[PDB]
Amino acid sequence: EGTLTDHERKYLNKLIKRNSQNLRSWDLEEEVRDELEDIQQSILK
Amino acid sequence: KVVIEPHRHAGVYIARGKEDLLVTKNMAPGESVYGEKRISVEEPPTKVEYRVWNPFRSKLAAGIMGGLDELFIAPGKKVLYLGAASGTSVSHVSDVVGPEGVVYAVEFSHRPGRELISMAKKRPNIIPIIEDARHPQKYRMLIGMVDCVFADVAQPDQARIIALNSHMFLKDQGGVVISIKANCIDSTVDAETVFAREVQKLREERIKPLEQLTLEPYERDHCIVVGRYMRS
Amino acid sequence: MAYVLTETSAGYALLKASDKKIYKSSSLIQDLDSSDKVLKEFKIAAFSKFNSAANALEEANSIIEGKVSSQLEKLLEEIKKDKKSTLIVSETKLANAINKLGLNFNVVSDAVTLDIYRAIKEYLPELLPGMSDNDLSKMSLGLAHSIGRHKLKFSADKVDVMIIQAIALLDDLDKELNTYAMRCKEWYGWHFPELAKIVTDSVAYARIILTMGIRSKASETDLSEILPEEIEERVKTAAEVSMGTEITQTDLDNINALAEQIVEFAAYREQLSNYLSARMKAIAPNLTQLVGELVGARLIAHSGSLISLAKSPASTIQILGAEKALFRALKTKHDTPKYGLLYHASLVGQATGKNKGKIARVLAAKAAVSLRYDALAEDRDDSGDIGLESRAKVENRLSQLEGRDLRTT
Amino acid sequence: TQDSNYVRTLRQIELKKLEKGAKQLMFKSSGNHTIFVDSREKMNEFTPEKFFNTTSEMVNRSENRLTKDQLAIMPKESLDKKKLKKFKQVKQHLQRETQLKQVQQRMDAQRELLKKGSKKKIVDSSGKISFKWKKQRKR
Amino acid sequence: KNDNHIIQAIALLDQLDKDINTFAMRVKEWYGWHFPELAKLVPDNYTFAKLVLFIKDKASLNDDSLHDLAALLNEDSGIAQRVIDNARISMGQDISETDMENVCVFAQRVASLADYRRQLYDYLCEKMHTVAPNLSELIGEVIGARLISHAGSLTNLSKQAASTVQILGAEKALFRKNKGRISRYLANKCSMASRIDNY
Amino acid sequence: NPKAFPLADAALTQQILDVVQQAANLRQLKKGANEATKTLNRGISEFIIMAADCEPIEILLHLPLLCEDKNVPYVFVPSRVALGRACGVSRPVIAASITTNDASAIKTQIYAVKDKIETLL
RNA sequence: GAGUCCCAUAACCUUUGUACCCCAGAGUGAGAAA
RNA sequence: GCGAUGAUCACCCGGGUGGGUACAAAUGGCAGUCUGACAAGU
Repeated sequence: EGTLTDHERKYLNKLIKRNSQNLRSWDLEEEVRDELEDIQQSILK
Repeated sequence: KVVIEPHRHAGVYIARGKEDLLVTKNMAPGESVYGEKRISVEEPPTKVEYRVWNPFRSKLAAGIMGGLDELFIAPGKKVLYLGAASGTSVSHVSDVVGPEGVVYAVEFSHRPGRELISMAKKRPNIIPIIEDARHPQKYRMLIGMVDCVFADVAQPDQARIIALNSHMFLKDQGGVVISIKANCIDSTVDAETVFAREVQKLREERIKPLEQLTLEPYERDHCIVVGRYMRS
Repeated sequence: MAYVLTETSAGYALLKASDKKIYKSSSLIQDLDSSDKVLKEFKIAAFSKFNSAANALEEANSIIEGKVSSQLEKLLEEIKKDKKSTLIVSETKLANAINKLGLNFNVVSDAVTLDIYRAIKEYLPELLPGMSDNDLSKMSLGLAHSIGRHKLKFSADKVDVMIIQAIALLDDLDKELNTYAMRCKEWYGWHFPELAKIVTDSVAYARIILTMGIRSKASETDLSEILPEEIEERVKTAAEVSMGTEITQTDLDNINALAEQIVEFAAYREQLSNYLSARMKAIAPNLTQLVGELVGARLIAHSGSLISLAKSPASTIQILGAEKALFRALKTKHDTPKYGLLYHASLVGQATGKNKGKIARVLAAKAAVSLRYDALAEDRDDSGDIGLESRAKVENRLSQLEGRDLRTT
Repeated sequence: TQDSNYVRTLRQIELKKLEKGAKQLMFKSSGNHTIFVDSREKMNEFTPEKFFNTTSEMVNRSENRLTKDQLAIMPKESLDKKKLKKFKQVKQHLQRETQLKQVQQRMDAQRELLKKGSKKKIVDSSGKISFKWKKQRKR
Repeated sequence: KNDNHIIQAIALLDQLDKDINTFAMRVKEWYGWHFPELAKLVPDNYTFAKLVLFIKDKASLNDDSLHDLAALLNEDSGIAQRVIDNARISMGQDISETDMENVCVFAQRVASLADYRRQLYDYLCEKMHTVAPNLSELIGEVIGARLISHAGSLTNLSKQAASTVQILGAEKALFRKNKGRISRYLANKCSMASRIDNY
Repeated sequence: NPKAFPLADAALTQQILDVVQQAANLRQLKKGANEATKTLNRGISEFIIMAADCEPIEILLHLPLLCEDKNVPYVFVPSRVALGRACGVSRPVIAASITTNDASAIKTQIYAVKDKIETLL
């Protein structure tokens, strides 16, 4: 009903942070992507 | 163990882990339609078998990795699938809709058709219709209403086929997902300009486009256009 | 009055529309958005349900062709009582066909009506009472397969999976019939161990037990039908001087049941053999004329499907059944086999010496041609003409190949 | 001839390995994703987070962009070097397949010389050596 | 005194069960093509052979036929009503009369093996009592028959020491920490019964 | 011969048979149905040419199915005798395949016809 | 031109399911309970 | 109210992992279906 309090708007936003940092670990770093992307194009071509 | 996780679209899962792949739950456990790998994971614990979805084989799968915002295919919906060469892509759609949903598979060629019939027995929710999609009045009896109309027909006059079937079978505010191959329509001009025409053609046919996605690197000069059917 | 013709996998639904010119109103989308409005506007006139699937396929094909079925005629016959009524029909072709019947109906098919069929069929399960959504969705699945088989021209006499099961089954029968025979030698052997050395045929061995149960019976029992003269006297003499011990009727009755089981297993193995021949004579007869049913059946099974074998080049069909020696030879840089599974073909047997290698190449190449006509022919006749012509060319090639003599004359 | 058989067999084995290996991996999409908006003002104010209803970093993840609603024991660096290895393995499969192809072509070119016919050696400025057969029909 | 009958009937009882299972599995597939659902409805393979013998072609559906197949097994499971409904509606492709002929004849074959196997199982039980009543009573007719087969003859079994007899049936757990004690205790008593039977 | 499809017109058939003859001289041509079927499996075929006049035409109807799976262009020429003379053999050849070789001296001509065959398909 | 004849109608390895096991073997050979 | 007719003799948190024997299944792996224009007669 859009009746969020400020506290309600704070607890939910932590979850968004919480699960994101969790999926960040499975979403993975940027550096290995740099080598991984170079290997990827080689296979596709 | 592989950690199966949910995905933005309902009925789709990613077996995240060391080897990460797009995955759908198997409607008919213990067999693979076209030799894809199968993964089963225990959940409280009961093992539920899954099937791998290969982007290079199914264009609908190639759309997912692109990050299509809205797919009108979701569990418990009636879907009309045009251009059912075989069960390479239909089986996965049947998995997403689930037992409550149904899939109306339409194909023309005889030889692939017999393969499609060979699968439909294993999947009760799939209703195979071997007929030409250019004359929808033929199979009007065998098809209910459908929340989405997904088309892979690689024809120069595909836009007409979508309009005819959509006028007859698609609900208002329903889904329309189209796969376009720029080479088949016009090879002279770049792949972008062909797509812009196909978007314009749909609009004249009372279909409002929502988003457009190119399918590289999975295939070259292909794009998926997602639109909604505004009859009003 | 306004009528709407609706086609369903359940059957034909007729709907009287309250307003005669519903098809002429431009707000139909709004009028028919809800089940109640559709129910209020449309009322069932006559519903004749589809009694059986066979009727359903016949009725459906009529719709595809646009012909008026008798079922459609009879349900339409009832509503004649209304003079000057309008019929709303989904497709022009069916409307024209109904218009030819001369009924007292003004048949209408227009783009405006598409709204009405859209609304009605959206709320059809609610519109039709007693039929749930699951039942309708199911019966469509059965009807779709029934029409799908007809359009594909699926025929019960042209499924290769029966070959694959039959040949796999036939091999098992031979082993199981073998083992039961080895023992029926042993088990009745305890009573009379001399039989097997004289008679080796299992069915011959079993039939002996049935005719005579005990060495005592050997004197008056006649084995002429089972054994020739010189053999039958042998068991008679061996009967009296036997080393084995007497057995009870309880043992004999049970050994008879095994013996009765051997002959039944022999008879059915023949029955399966003839049945496999009949199947191979209808699914790929051009192959049967050339290679033979037994070798023909094994070829289909090994590739896993008639189509898959068709796509194989002639070479692979030559060495189909000897992958082990082949792929071992290829990796170790040694000469490769020649024959594979075709060695048991009759024509290769007739050849001699190195001619067998050449005939295998000739027979395999002609095997592919006869096969690709069986698998990929649309209107193939059940005659085997192509194979017979192929058989002649192989027979001629064998003659000149064999007619040659290496030795100088 | 036997050398050609042996080399071709190894090449076929690796094509199947490469085909199986490619299926196991997943490759991130790289394509434009246009969005259509009716009003020019909606266009100017467009922001990916608002349209997708996600945190900003989740927008850039193409495969699994989760709307904020859904968001509400192996060391990863080790899991990485293994994933990179799995990709490193498939390219080595592609390379060994390609090398076996070149070896198999040159060997075929030689076997054509061994066979009967009339041929001329033509040398390019680059030094490439090729053989052109005369236009004589085979009996 | 002869016990070779016991050694040989047991070698049939297992072989029949292997074949009756295998052939019945093939009846399942062949009739599965014409109508896969019934394989799910009646898991019991023997009943399936009998039920297939009656419902040859699924198109044949009558209330009288429903009563007949209702008589087969029991309607408590509800399969009798299920089969008619699924019979009316299924994806099973119809097979030829010749193909139907083999399924029933092949199904008829599986029936005979089961019926003979049952008749044999009675014969072994009868013979075990007459040959080795002590051993049969102690552990059982079938198990005692197996033990005689392992040792090779009732005479050989008696000649063996108690410790050897325990390991003679230790690969199939014929006689079977407190659990171990009863096995060894039972192992001796088997040797005791065997000696009485043999001599 | 309705099953033979696509069927090259008079103008195109000349260009194909020109590439075939050039291919044969450089030993870049595989002759016959059974050789062509292999090169599809090994994936070294630029495109396949076919003889519509073959009786029974089915003996080469397996190749179109393989071509669709592997995405290899194909085309039918009206006469088998002509194709044989084009290849450089004494006998009727009902099907032929041009092997892939990116270093070949006639690569450009092969692609030009391949582009036209794709269009026709 | 060219190994059917070392069962590709197969062997071995991996996964799943079922039924069991976590003692010694030419087993030991007088304790156990209190 | 005993016994020579036979006494005695792996891991982790009530639960989960590790190992071992036999049987069945796998469209799971090893695993990739030979060459390709001359031959025979006078």
